[PDB]
Amino acid sequence: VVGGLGGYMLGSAMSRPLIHFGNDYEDRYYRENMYRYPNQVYYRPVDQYSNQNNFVHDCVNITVRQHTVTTTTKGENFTETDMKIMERVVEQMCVTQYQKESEAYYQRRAS
Repeated sequence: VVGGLGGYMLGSAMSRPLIHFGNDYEDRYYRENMYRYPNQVYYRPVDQYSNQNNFVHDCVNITVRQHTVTTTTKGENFTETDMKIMERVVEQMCVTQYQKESEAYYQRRAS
């Protein structure tokens, strides 16, 4: 069911990053469910031009599409809290591999 995301790179394991969900509702809501998180994340390979403030849609959107479109077919439309927490949490995991694997290319590399 690919052809247009078909080429997105993905991380090798990274899950349940656990944010400061300093809420009642938008905290417990995810906390009771939090086991079902995706194994990994998608990203485009890092090659110059470090951005997050705009290169968040072009790395989180895709990674959230690949989780919501698999649920929407099941008779769901990801209500705004489920979606908020998704783009919010898929942000800090999809940034973490940007902000931890780039310096690795410069100084580590091949792991």
